[PDB]
Amino acid sequence: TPCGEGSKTWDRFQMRIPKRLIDLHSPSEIVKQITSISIEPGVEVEVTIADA
Amino acid sequence: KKSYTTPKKNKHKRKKVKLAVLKYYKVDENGKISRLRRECPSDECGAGVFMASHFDRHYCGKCCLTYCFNK
Amino acid sequence: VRRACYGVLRFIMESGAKGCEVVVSGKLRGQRAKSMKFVDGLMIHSGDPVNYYVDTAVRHVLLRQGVLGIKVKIMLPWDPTGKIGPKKPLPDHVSIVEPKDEILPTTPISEQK
RNA sequence: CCGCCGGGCAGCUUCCGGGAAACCAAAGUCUUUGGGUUCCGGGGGGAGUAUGGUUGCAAAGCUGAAACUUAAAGGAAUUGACGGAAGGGCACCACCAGGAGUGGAGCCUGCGGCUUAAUUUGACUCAACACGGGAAACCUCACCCGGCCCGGACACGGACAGGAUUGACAGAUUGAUAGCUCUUUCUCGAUUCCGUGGGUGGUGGUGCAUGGCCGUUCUUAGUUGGUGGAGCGAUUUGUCUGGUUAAUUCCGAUAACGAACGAGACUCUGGCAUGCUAACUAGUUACGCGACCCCCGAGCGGUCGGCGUCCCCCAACUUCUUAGAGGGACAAGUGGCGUUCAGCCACCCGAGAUUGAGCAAUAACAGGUCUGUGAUGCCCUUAGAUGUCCGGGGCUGCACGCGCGCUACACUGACUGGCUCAGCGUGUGCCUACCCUACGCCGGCAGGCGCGGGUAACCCGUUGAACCCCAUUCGUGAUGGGGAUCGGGGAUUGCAAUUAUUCCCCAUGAACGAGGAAUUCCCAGUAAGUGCGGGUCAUAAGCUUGCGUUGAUUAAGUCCCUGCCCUUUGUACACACCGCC
Ligand SMILES: [Mg+2]
Ligand SMILES: [Mg+2]
Ligand SMILES: [Mg+2]
Repeated sequence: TPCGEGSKTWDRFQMRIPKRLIDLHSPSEIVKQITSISIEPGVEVEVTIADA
Repeated sequence: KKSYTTPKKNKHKRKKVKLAVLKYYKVDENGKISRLRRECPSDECGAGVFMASHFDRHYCGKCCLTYCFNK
Repeated sequence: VRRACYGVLRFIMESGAKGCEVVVSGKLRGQRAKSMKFVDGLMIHSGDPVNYYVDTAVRHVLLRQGVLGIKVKIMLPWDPTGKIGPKKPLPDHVSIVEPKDEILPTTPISEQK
């Protein structure tokens, strides 16, 4: 309900967010190949350097 | 609702006075200007800044309108 | 209203729609509010299916009088051929591919290759 | 018994033909108008009245006006819709069988009222009442007692200079260091000011001027068309006697046949998956156990039981964790029952055909919403402004009334030791100034003061909880339950808490010993208790929405009340019985 009234019904607004992650060992080619390809839809990609 | 009676004391919207202001400038014989009365301490109001006699007030008007004292 | 929304409804079907509807709620040449609804073809009105099949769209319209609502609600026939239409089946709908061949009882015989 | 015949009482059936229609061998032969003849109606009432006449013992009978008023009254059939009609069917917003309560007390806050300057205000059965996310000091906020401020767009007019008054540091004041105003004047300097039209807002007005969004009739089974078939035609069948079904869902009888929306299918979810893909942002698992390792403990010692760690890892793995692909469960088998169809019931293997929501048609309703909307019609109002605010105040006020909550009434319990089991979340560093919190001291405590991790599956955080569970008091005393109302301190948030902000520490220490008339809630991991998150948050919840946790009794059917679906029927109702009269 906008405003007050009517028998009290609510909605149950949901958004999921699954995280995958993949470890690897490479140079600055294989990272910059594999990351820039396979992009496109609503997908965020992080790239950690090493360990921390 | 109510309809506003108003205690009969219809408050004044006031004019800031008319005033030509700059006639009182002592030109003693040839061209030279300086009278004396009370002064303000401000920077943009540099030394020339000038004061008064009212029912009390006195004010200084020269950091454009920034800075009137309390006298 | 009349000639216009038909002009729309005509179009959207002719374009290539499974079905469609238009609603023009609001005051309509009278101090009272009417609500008008001109409909055509097929339309599913429940399920998840609705979510990725109908193309709902509300828009107001502010006129020299007051305010109407448009509601266009088109049904997409990408069920036939999206290219791979998402799911394609409305889940109700099953397509049984037909016997095709299944010829010959005959006497036995053999062959070699 | 079987025929025929006349004239009698009657029946069915039909596209004669009639018939407004219902119907009618006759109401048939009627614009294709008249076989004979009798009576008799001309909108409704007034009125079958008044008056007159007559008959009668009289009730009364027969004959029988008008003024006036009146727009329909009426008839036949249609859908409605309601029956204190009838069959069928169904809902725990229904009942049964109960428990839990609720309705009683105190307290909370919701409204009503009174009171009050003000207690702004929307919301009025149900589908108004901890609802407007409505837990409000200040803001909120609109509202009152004031009081400031202008943020008067825009244009159109008016104002070159003896500078249009842009903008003014000590006092009179004022609340204010509001030049907002009463002299003084010292600068920006083309702004300014004053008209006119016109805006611009307005948590002003109107939700019967509207959009959207919502609520609901109503998670109830319903709704619709193409072609047929019926009706001159509105309409009607298809859309249904019965069995079935959560469900016009199905099969079948079947002037219908095959279709469409709703239901169903779907999505999310919730549970079987030593089956797969894996995972230092899970777990890890158990190792291998290589250890530290202290007798942590067993044991003379070998050896072992075990938390912790020393880990790391170039173990190994997914046994639980996680989340991807999968599978499965599908009335699937067998035995009843069943028109032996549609299915129903029981049992087998096993999750037995139903784990729980969201989505939800046609069509509605002055439901609610203009105060969620820079959605807004028109209206008001428009500078002294209902434009925006500062300060305060109110929204909290109190002889009464109702509404949702909590806590109790105690000993299956009360307070006194202790042991010890999560889940969904949540978190900083965020659109304008602001968290989550681990571990040190200090203090009783609120807390305080130290310091640490944390875009988080890492840090909080083996989320170390309450009931619960276990260890002692107490003895049925309004008692140690209960725990209101006040006395006094101390912290914290906040610029500020007076109008106890919130918290702590003291201190007082109430009614209630099971609730009068009523009435909602629901069947399985269900009611109840029980904390805990989230939402609300500077401060903060007795609010909701989720989450486990502990976990019952009982129905497993019926329509007995209330209310819903179809069918048949009646209906002077169609503002639909809360009607009409
Ligand atoms: Mg006749
Ligand atoms: Mg005739
Ligand atoms: Mg007449």
